[PDB]
Amino acid sequence: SGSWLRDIWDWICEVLSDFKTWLKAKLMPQL
Repeated sequence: SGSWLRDIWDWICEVLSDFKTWLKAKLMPQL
């Protein structure tokens, strides 16, 4: 047994910050 639920929680924290940068990177046109 272990803390699999918590393991995904921390992983989502990185994806949450990444999603914010991913949206800005995709919205940024060729410059």
